[PDB]
Amino acid sequence: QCVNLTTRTQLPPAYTNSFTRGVYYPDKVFRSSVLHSTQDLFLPFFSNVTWFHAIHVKRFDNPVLPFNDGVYFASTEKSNIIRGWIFGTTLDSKTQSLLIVNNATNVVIKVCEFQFCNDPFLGVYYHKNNKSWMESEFRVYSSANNCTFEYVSQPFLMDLEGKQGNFKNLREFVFKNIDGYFKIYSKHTPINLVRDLPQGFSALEPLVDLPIGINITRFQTLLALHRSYLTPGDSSSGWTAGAAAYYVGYLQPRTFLLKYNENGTITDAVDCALDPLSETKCTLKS
Amino acid sequence: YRLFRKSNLKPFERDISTEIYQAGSTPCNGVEGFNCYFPLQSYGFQPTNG
Amino acid sequence: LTESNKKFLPFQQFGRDIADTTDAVRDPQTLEILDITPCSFGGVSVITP
Ligand SMILES: C=CC1=C(C)/C(=C/c2[nH]c(/C=C3N=C(/C=C4\NC(=O)C(C)=C4C=C)C(C)=C\3CCC(=O)O)c(CCC(=O)O)c2C)NC1=O
Ligand SMILES: *[C@@H]1O[C@H](CO)[C@@H](O[C@@H]2O[C@H](CO)[C@@H](O)[C@H](O)[C@H]2NC(C)=O)[C@H](O)[C@H]1NC(C)=O
Ligand SMILES: *[C@@H]1O[C@H](CO)[C@@H](O)[C@H](O)[C@H]1NC(C)=O
Ligand SMILES: *[C@@H]1O[C@H](CO)[C@@H](O)[C@H](O)[C@H]1NC(C)=O
Ligand SMILES: *[C@@H]1O[C@H](CO)[C@@H](O)[C@H](O)[C@H]1NC(C)=O
Repeated sequence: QCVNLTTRTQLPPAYTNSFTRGVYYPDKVFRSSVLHSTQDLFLPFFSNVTWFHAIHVKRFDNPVLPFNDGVYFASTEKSNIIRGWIFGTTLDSKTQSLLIVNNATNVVIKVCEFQFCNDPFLGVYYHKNNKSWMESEFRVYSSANNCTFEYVSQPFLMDLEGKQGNFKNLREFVFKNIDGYFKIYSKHTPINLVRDLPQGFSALEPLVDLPIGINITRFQTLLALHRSYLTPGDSSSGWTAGAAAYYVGYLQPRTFLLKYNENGTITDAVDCALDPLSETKCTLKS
Repeated sequence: YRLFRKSNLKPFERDISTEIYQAGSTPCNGVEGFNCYFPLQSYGFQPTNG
Repeated sequence: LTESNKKFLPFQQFGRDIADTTDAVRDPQTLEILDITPCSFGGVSVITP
């Protein structure tokens, strides 16, 4: 049932600076009022991260990206356009590919030999009769066989309705595959910020430990489409896209000095070897 | 069991794929032939076996 | 084992000090946090002719 997208205006890849982002709890041990030195795969401080922006003003971007030793993913949202991820190597039914989708009524995680389309997408439809939206186009894969892992969460619903203004929700994730465990860390935070990554510090909690055993080298995001009477044409052109954005960074094996406060919340961190001053701070544990 | 693979696995990695293994220098276009073996082989377990 | 005010996250079961010994545990029967303080403490000196 898939369909290629045609009315695209191409641009050079945008970039922004990751301002103290990419910190997650390295383990499940409670610590407080302590400076703890740990080495793990972290997003380097002040690093450069690729910025893609879904907008219509039509410019939207869901390329296949490398999964270099784990990925930092972040997005700014107002209407839940970003709903999922695809992870694998060839994404063409020859190997197993991890699919995470939030289709408004069920978060679904599967590891299966999916035959993916050239441009996977979801789609929501404007109703002029009543002020209500619904999800009606599901098109990520054409087939699924030799399916191995499957999880479906509880049923639910969420407001996929179009909002306007300034973005409201920053949703940060860390995705790593260690010895067959696909570890997902995440943090949700309210924001009032329109264009770039907010500056600040927020630690990412573990969320999971999916045993998949999948050799992952590339990934792709999944964007939903607004289709409305204001959008004429066939399925390949008759659409618009809500405004949102996402950022992609890559993790590297780094030593961090992590500050746990009296409540056990990580409130600051130093990326050792970032620069001579950070090395000094690491040496003095302060 | 799998007898031919381009590389070793990672720990707890699963590789259920069944594409043709190119032992030779020539592509095999996913057909069985010389230097183009199937990677999957099986055991013949018999009650009289060692 | 004493009462504590350490607000453990749902995924945390044990707390530790810098020396890595256990500070507190979450009781598996009643979801409360208990501090672990070693009993032995203080010094003893012997004065003798
Ligand atoms: C895609 C996989 C996916 C993950 C990993 C996920 C994690 C996740 N999202 C949550 C909240 C939530 N998650 C969403 C939606 C999203 N949040 C996101 O990061 C994304 C990509 C969406 C989809 C657009 C919303 C709307 C809430 C509730 C926010 C509220 O309280 O209003 C919760 C808390 C559930 C609870 O209340 O107990 C979890 C565990 N949700 C998902 O759909
Ligand atoms: C995981 O997948 C990657 C990509 O398919 C494998 O790396 C490829 O290995 C072949 C071996 O002939 C090379 O020709 C390709 O150039 C490699 N590509 C990349 C991107 O590295 C990798 O070997 C796989 N890992 C395992 C354990 O099977
Ligand atoms: C990486 O970030 C720096 C910021 O200092 C930027 O100048 C550079 O162009 C970025 N990389 C690419 C490939 O653009
Ligand atoms: C720790 O939690 C308490 C809740 O009792 C709160 O009052 C206090 O401000 C918190 N500390 C920090 C640093 O947020
Ligand atoms: C038995 O388990 C329940 C948890 O469902 C707990 O509330 C209860 O305290 C346990 N029993 C005892 C004696 O603690």
